[PDB]
Amino acid sequence: MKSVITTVVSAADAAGRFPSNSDLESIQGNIQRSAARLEAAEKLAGNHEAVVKEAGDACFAKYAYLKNPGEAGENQEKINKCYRDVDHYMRLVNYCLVVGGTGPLDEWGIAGAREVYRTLNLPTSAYVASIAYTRDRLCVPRDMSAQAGVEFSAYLDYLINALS
Amino acid sequence: MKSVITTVVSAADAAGRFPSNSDLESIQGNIQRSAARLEAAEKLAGNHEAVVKEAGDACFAKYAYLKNPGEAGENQEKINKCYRDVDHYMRLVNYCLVVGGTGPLDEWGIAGAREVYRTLNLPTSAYVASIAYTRDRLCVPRDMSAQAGVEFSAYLDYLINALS
Amino acid sequence: MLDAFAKVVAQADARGEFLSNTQIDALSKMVKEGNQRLDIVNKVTSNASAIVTNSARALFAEQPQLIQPGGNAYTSRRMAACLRDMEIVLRYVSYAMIAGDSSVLDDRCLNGLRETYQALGTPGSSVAVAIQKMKDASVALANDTTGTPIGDCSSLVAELAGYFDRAAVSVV
Amino acid sequence: TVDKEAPRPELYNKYFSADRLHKAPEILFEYNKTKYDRVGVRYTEVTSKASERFFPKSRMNRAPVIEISYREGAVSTASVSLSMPEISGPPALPFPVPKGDVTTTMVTDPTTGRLKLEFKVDGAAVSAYSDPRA
Amino acid sequence: MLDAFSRVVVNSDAKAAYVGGSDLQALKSFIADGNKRLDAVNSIVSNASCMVSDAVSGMICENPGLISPGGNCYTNRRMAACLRDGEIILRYVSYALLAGDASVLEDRCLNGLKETYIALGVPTNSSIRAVSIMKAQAVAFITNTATERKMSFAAGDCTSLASEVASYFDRVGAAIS
Amino acid sequence: MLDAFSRVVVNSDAKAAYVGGSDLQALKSFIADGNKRLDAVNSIVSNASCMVSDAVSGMICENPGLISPGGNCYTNRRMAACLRDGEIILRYVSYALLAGDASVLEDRCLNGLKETYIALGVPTNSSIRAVSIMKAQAVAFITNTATERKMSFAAGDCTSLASEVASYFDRVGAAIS
Amino acid sequence: MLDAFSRVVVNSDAKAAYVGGSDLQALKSFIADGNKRLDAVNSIVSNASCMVSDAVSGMICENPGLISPGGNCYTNRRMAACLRDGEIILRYVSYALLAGDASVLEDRCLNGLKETYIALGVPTNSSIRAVSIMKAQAVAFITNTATERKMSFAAGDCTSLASEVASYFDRVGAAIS
Amino acid sequence: MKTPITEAIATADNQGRFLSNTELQAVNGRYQRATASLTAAKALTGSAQRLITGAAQAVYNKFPYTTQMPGPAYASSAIGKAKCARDIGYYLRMVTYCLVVGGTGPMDEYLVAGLEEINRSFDLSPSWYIEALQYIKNSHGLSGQVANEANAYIDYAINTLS
Ligand SMILES: C=CC1=C(C)[C@@H](Cc2[nH]c(/C=C3N=C(/C=C4\NC(=O)[C@H](C)[C@H]4CC)C(C)=C\3CCC(=O)O)c(CCC(=O)O)c2C)NC1=O
Ligand SMILES: C=CC1=C(C)[C@@H](Cc2[nH]c(/C=C3N=C(/C=C4\NC(=O)[C@H](C)[C@H]4CC)C(C)=C\3CCC(=O)O)c(CCC(=O)O)c2C)NC1=O
Ligand SMILES: C=CC1=C(C)[C@@H](Cc2[nH]c(/C=C3N=C(/C=C4\NC(=O)[C@H](C)[C@H]4CC)C(C)=C\3CCC(=O)O)c(CCC(=O)O)c2C)NC1=O
Ligand SMILES: C=CC1=C(C)[C@@H](Cc2[nH]c(/C=C3N=C(/C=C4\NC(=O)[C@H](C)[C@H]4CC)C(C)=C\3CCC(=O)O)c(CCC(=O)O)c2C)NC1=O
Ligand SMILES: C=CC1=C(C)[C@@H](Cc2[nH]c(/C=C3N=C(/C=C4\NC(=O)[C@H](C)[C@H]4CC)C(C)=C\3CCC(=O)O)c(CCC(=O)O)c2C)NC1=O
Ligand SMILES: C=CC1=C(C)[C@@H](Cc2[nH]c(/C=C3N=C(/C=C4\NC(=O)[C@H](C)[C@H]4CC)C(C)=C\3CCC(=O)O)c(CCC(=O)O)c2C)NC1=O
Ligand SMILES: C=CC1=C(C)[C@@H](Cc2[nH]c(/C=C3N=C(/C=C4\NC(=O)[C@H](C)[C@H]4CC)C(C)=C\3CCC(=O)O)c(CCC(=O)O)c2C)NC1=O
Ligand SMILES: C=CC1=C(C)[C@@H](Cc2[nH]c(/C=C3N=C(/C=C4\NC(=O)[C@H](C)[C@H]4CC)C(C)=C\3CCC(=O)O)c(CCC(=O)O)c2C)NC1=O
Ligand SMILES: C=CC1=C(C)[C@@H](Cc2[nH]c(/C=C3N=C(/C=C4\NC(=O)[C@H](C)[C@H]4CC)C(C)=C\3CCC(=O)O)c(CCC(=O)O)c2C)NC1=O
Ligand SMILES: C=CC1=C(C)[C@@H](Cc2[nH]c(/C=C3N=C(/C=C4\NC(=O)[C@H](C)[C@H]4CC)C(C)=C\3CCC(=O)O)c(CCC(=O)O)c2C)NC1=O
Ligand SMILES: C=CC1=C(C)[C@@H](Cc2[nH]c(/C=C3N=C(/C=C4\NC(=O)[C@H](C)[C@H]4CC)C(C)=C\3CCC(=O)O)c(CCC(=O)O)c2C)NC1=O
Ligand SMILES: C=CC1=C(C)[C@@H](Cc2[nH]c(/C=C3N=C(/C=C4\NC(=O)[C@H](C)[C@H]4CC)C(C)=C\3CCC(=O)O)c(CCC(=O)O)c2C)NC1=O
Ligand SMILES: C=CC1=C(C)[C@@H](Cc2[nH]c(/C=C3N=C(/C=C4\NC(=O)[C@H](C)[C@H]4CC)C(C)=C\3CCC(=O)O)c(CCC(=O)O)c2C)NC1=O
Ligand SMILES: CCC1=C(C)/C(=C/C2=NC(=C\c3[nH]c(/C=C4\NC(=O)[C@H](C)[C@H]4CC)c(C)c3CCC(=O)O)/C(CCC(=O)O)=C2C)NC1=O
Repeated sequence: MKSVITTVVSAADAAGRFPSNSDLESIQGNIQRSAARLEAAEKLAGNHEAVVKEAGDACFAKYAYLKNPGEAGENQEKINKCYRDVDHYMRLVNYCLVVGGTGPLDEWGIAGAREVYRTLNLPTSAYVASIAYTRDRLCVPRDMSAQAGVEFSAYLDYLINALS
Repeated sequence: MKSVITTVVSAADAAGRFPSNSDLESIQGNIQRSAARLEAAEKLAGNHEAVVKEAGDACFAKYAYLKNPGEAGENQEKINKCYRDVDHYMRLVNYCLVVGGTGPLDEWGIAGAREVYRTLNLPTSAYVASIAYTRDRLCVPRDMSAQAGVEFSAYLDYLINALS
Repeated sequence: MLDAFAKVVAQADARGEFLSNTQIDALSKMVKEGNQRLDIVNKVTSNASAIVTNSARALFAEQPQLIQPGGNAYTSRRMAACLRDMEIVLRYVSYAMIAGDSSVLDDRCLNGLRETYQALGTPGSSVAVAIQKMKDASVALANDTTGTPIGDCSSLVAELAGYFDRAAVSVV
Repeated sequence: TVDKEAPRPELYNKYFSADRLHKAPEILFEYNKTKYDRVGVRYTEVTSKASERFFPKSRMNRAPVIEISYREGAVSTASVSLSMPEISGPPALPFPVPKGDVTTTMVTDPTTGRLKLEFKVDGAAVSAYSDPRA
Repeated sequence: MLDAFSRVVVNSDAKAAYVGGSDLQALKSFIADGNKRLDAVNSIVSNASCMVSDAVSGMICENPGLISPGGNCYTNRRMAACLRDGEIILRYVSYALLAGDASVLEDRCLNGLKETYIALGVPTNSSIRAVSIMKAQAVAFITNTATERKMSFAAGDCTSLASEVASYFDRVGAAIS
Repeated sequence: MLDAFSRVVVNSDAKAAYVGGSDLQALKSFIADGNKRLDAVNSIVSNASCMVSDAVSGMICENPGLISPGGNCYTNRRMAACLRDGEIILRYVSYALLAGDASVLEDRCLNGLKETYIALGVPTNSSIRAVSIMKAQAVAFITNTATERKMSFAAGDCTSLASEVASYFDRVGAAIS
Repeated sequence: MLDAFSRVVVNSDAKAAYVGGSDLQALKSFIADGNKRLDAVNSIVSNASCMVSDAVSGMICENPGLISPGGNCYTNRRMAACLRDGEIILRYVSYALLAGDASVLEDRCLNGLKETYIALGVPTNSSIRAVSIMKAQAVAFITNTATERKMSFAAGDCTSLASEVASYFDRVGAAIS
Repeated sequence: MKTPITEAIATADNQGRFLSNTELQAVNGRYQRATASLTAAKALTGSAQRLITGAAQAVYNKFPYTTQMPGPAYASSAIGKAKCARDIGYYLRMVTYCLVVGGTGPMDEYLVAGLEEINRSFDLSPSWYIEALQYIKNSHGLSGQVANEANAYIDYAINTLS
């Protein structure tokens, strides 16, 4: 992981420094955001039954080739276990939205994914359109507010720009 | 130089990563800090020609033995070195108030300091006997603002832990 | 050398195509300001020895360690070569004022200027503070309302600052 | 460029001179609510064309263009814009041209490009005459 | 500089000249309601091309024998001359709005205007009909009461300068009466 | 916020304007089938430059007398003026598609164009042939039934908007007949 | 590495002064415009996979002699490296704009990449055609005038900021030159 | 590439001089032939499509052998004509580029520099090439001083091959 609170005390530990004023300054800007940042995850949790009911099958709605004989989304032990794995990705950003950092993505999911999914007979392009439909569905005042939505978008695209 | 910006990108160069969403609320931590920070810096420049005297005579109001023969403050061209050397310490304070870190202190004034004070027979605690008089002289709404006095006194805590 | 008209020639010669019509009405905006370019270069080079010697004099006042013996600009050989380079930047900035781009200033004068100074040992932070005197002595010279009629030339004085700060960040 | 057609018998010269003919003060305005707002007048020759009963010189060739940015399912960043500039047409029609004669063209945004056409096929410097003699 | 406004005109020569920002307030203190009056010209000259086209076509579509073969708005050199003729009387009434008097409009435009039109055969009953549409436009643009284009202005009344231009258009119609 | 659109088209000058995300929802709600209509104007103006280049060259391909010496597609300024007359009507019919009416089409573009063309020597039946290709080219782009190009769209029909431009292109051909 | 806040300190150091109110006036206006720059660089790094897509697949269609057998991007390691060599140099200018100073770009990469590249054999004119293809790719994103993806910002004018990332990328290309 | 601005600069630099009132007047005349040269190369792109192969047919109807000769260096078959929508379009491109800068800049280094080596060792004799743009100089559709400024750099390109 790396949040804002550990990344100052890790470079203070590699030189053995005391917590300086710049270390005292780096914590303050989380408080200006986490009034609006910690209330985006609670809308993300109560709607979590219906967003992957909308976007998790949208990448099956663009792709009927995922259900062929010898595929990943073909039958009920692997269709419903697709919804096993995709609601972890809703859960992973719910753990990134509360820490203020990019921590639990590459703690748990982003870490070495190109040698996971090059074995499992999985394209990475199926993983694209599930969150690519999720991100452009954001209109501003209903799921978000103005200053809340400036960084929930930044957690939508951070997994997009990592694995691709 | 140690600042509030040098921790952000030298970690991100060691991470091999972009500036994420995590890296920029030290910069929101910067601008909430930097409004009432720099009011302390220009207020020091409107007084400092007396302040390095009025804290500078206090170490001669504490340790009168320096004016003896054979000592460091024995004559007038050596006493104006002692006001040269104390103005250059308080010239690095307002540099340290601009950058928001401690880097100008820890390269030009602290790094290599205590190896030359021994060899030139200068007392390592008469300097911190002087800027201790800089620390109690604050009455916080009058000289500073109500929050800016603590963020100025926190750099007086750094340099008396550098010589002691 | 290249001026602003020579930009979009070479910005379309490797592209291959002809000059498109949506670019050149911005370039025929530039000839409306062609008469407010040539007064302004005439404002700089008429006072071209009063911006140099008034800012070298205010450089050695604040920094007495350059004219002290053993300093960099001590002798009469190295004083004349300090006033030489203070006027050289005043030429190549005003060359970039009349042309419309930076690309004669940072190709004939700033391409290795700080690495000239690291080899010779001159303080490269201190040539920037002489240039920023000459920035303030010329931007405030090119806002007089004598000699020209009045009117808003606020767009063209930011270009004169923008090459004076380009020599302020070239030499450090 | 000399359409002497005003029949024009010389019976207008005692009331309107030749130098002071079809010349009127045109007033200019740099009115942008700014400190450099100038008013000016200038006194030039007045010309007109016969088309301007219905298409005057301010409304001459000004048609409302539409630019639409739209990715698929991206209505939160999709936008419409509207302007009417002095709109010029596309580049000109070519020669009649015979059994082909490498039909020309031009396309794209940055620059005009332009290729070479052999009626559909676009040869354009591949050097088909490649015959060394060993 | 009101004389140097006139010295664009009276030396019969094509130049360009302006008035700067410090030179504006000398004219604005001198000319009463100059913030209204510079708005009054700028309401006209921003639509000076459209003012002549509704004026000449309302003269055409009410008097349809003018575009006949034999009519005086045939033979497209003669049509373009009539569109030029409505422009010069629009700029001279706009400069009369700026200068505040019609005394530069009377000698430069209206003097000799009467018998120079029967010199060429202009139907002057159509010409009084042509300038009356421009009288209806200029009271719509200055009062911001045009039926299709409203413009942004400072809030207030402009009924004196509406009547002054409508006085100044009547000197054009009485010159060809 | 169509008043904000109509004030762009009434000011008779060059002025850029654009719509943010809130007012686009006011655009999509005020105009019916706005998900369909804004697709239909985008399918034309993405390929509007090839539509004017094909159709008047198809007018050359059926009427070859226009590029004769003495024809009206000779003297390449006049050839480009036919291309300039090609591009204005496509921007005007797309705004007539977008507003849902032809009331902006009649006054700004179709008023007096027949009298303009017979005074300029323009062969108006040749332009009827050029604009009938435009009625076929706009329908094949709205229905996405073009032979050489196929753009991605949402599923469904657009035959109301495919028939609406045939109402709009016949208004141009009735205006110049 | 230099900061712009550090830039006024060494300005005030060989001068041996304190910090006055005079040079302080640049930096206090830099604070309130800090959020506008903070609204810029988040969209530079989040569309970076597209900017390294069009870095190398765009430069190879305008010189395809490197995918030829014998070229300098022929094998699938040099195909892999050219995808990798461009995604570090826009990572460095994302660091460089937050400090504001180009010296962090100079000491880390722009001191000596030119001397490697003629011993690594790659051509520099191919590189600056691939440098400048990210230049206009960058300046669309800061202004929100990009075509296929339009992102969330506020409303204003960052053309002082949009020249600054164009003030970096020419010196990216001039370093290889 | 020698812009008339850039030799006011380069003949103020080899003497080591500030930009005096001598070279300030030469860039004023570049601002005086600005508008009368910028309508030329704008509208020459507006009528460019006729001028490429309408000038090519003014060579084959002058020279019938160029379609009839057996050789690689002619427009006889269908591959030589595709070079002939390219190799005389370069002459039409740089005459637009000279009217941007107001001087004879881009064709002095891109076109004319080292040209007899290209001509003699391909046998591409310029008796076609002079008549390739001789159709352009009289059928451009331009009048006034816009004609004479557009015809100013055409016959500089004539005399460099003649
Ligand atoms: C956790 C984050 C989160 C979101 C982003 C939304 C996404 C979302 N929107 C809707 C459902 C809806 N969403 C919108 C609003 C919008 N739809 C769009 O396509 C526009 C871009 C946007 C603003 C105009 C509307 C109008 C509906 C009802 C009609 C519909 O189904 O689209 C639904 C179905 C259930 C519901 O009503 O909530 C979902 C999951 N909901 C969430 O829980
Ligand atoms: C860049 C930042 C910077 C500094 C922090 C100072 C630090 C400093 N002080 C002194 C040097 C000195 N400093 C003192 C100062 C003191 N002795 C006393 O009796 C008091 C305790 C105290 C003053 C209150 C004296 C007396 C000398 C002279 C040493 C000598 O006589 O040999 C020197 C040696 C060179 C010299 O003599 O000037 C240096 C480097 N100078 C700098 O340039
Ligand atoms: C830049 C920072 C800065 C400061 C820290 C003070 C430091 C300082 N104090 C005084 C002068 C004074 N300063 C104080 C202030 C105080 N005395 C106390 O006992 C309290 C601790 C404190 C707040 C009540 C008082 C009461 C005087 C008058 C004389 C004295 O007692 O020193 C003076 C002389 C000129 C003046 O009055 O301004 C200076 C420079 N001033 C500054 O400009
Ligand atoms: C050979 C040398 C040479 C020059 C330097 C220029 C000088 C010059 N400037 C102006 C004319 C002018 N010049 C200015 C310029 C300025 N006003 C300011 O407040 C700024 C300080 C300054 C810009 C640097 C303005 C505002 C005008 C009047 C507006 C206008 O040009 O239309 C005129 C009158 C003709 C005209 O209006 O264009 C001339 C000859 N021309 C030359 O031939
Ligand atoms: C100094 C001020 C000044 C003017 C006011 C006009 C006045 C004016 N108008 C025309 C000339 C003309 N004026 C008109 C105008 C009209 N005829 C009509 O039927 C309509 C009523 C009306 C237009 C709406 C026409 C049609 C001609 C040309 C007549 C012809 O050439 O046969 C001439 C030509 C004779 C000559 O050139 O000497 C002059 C001086 N021109 C000026 O220089
Ligand atoms: C706002 C309203 C508006 C329009 C509808 C267009 C229409 C338009 N076209 C031309 C002008 C022209 N229009 C054409 C067009 C054509 N001739 C043909 O033989 C083809 C059939 C057709 C092209 C396909 C030509 C050739 C000219 C040139 C005549 C000239 O330049 O004098 C003119 C100028 C006529 C004049 O000066 O009076 C106008 C107003 N432009 C506008 O501003
Ligand atoms: C076919 C027959 C035919 C007509 C009967 C006239 C139509 C016409 N329009 C106006 C009247 C007007 N005409 C305009 C002019 C314009 N309005 C704008 O929004 C544009 C900016 C500008 C060019 C169109 C204005 C501002 C008025 C006054 C407002 C009004 O009453 O309509 C008048 C004078 C008022 C009156 O009715 O007495 C007439 C007669 N034009 C014709 O062609
Ligand atoms: C440089 C060019 C230049 C101009 C174009 C004018 C423009 C102008 N007019 C007014 C100000 C005004 N303008 C008008 C005019 C009008 N209001 C109406 O309701 C009518 C539509 C219209 C009549 C024509 C009025 C009534 C005022 C307020 C009174 C006044 O200041 O004159 C103001 C001051 C506005 C303010 O700050 O509140 C300005 C800048 N002045 C200039 O210096
Ligand atoms: C901001 C700009 C903007 C646009 C460009 C449109 C674009 C647009 N149209 C539709 C949605 C649609 N779009 C079309 C249109 C078409 N389908 C076809 O097969 C025809 C080729 C074409 C007509 C020309 C239809 C028929 C629908 C579904 C019904 C509807 O929503 O109107 C959708 C939603 C797609 C979905 O449900 O996933 C979008 C984004 N709307 C906008 O807000
Ligand atoms: C030499 C003589 C010559 C012609 C007679 C015409 C040939 C021509 N093409 C189209 C018809 C068309 N032309 C286009 C235009 C285009 N298609 C695209 O994919 C591009 C985007 C764009 C420029 C090429 C379209 C979309 C159609 C309708 C679909 C089709 O028939 O192709 C039509 C109208 C349909 C009809 O009534 O037949 C005609 C007459 N072009 C010529 O050159
Ligand atoms: C040679 C083969 C070839 C390609 C590989 C593509 C690639 C490509 N894209 C652009 C041009 C561009 N490319 C982008 C990049 C993107 N747009 C977005 O919004 C996405 C988030 C992002 C990833 C795709 C942008 C923003 C522009 C500028 C155009 C614009 O959108 O305004 C350019 C022009 C830049 C230049 O050369 O100067 C090229 C060559 N086009 C081609 O002709
Ligand atoms: C600061 C950023 C930064 C870099 C750029 C690289 C610098 C760099 N690039 C390459 C190496 C390379 N870089 C490229 C890329 C390119 N060559 C071209 O012809 C194109 C112009 C361009 C793509 C846009 C290629 C093709 C190689 C060759 C790999 C090889 O030789 O095996 C190597 C050799 C790697 C090795 O030997 O292991 C190094 C050190 N490192 C860094 O830290
Ligand atoms: C948590 C992550 C995080 C961010 C994403 C930024 C978010 C951010 N952006 C702006 C605010 C802004 N950002 C822009 C920038 C732009 N507008 C444009 O028209 C251009 C497209 C673009 C770049 C030129 C402008 C013009 C403002 C308003 C001015 C301002 O108050 O800063 C503001 C200040 C006002 C507000 O509270 O909204 C903030 C906090 N800061 C953060 O802490
Ligand atoms: C073509 C344009 C051009 C540039 C860009 C240039 C840079 C340049 N500056 C030089 C020297 C110098 N430059 C300086 C100037 C300074 N040092 C300081 O400490 C001051 C801060 C500053 C003066 C204000 C000095 C003192 C020398 C050394 C002269 C010598 O050693 O002889 C030298 C060594 C040769 C010499 O002039 O003696 C070069 C090449 N020379 C050029 O001809």
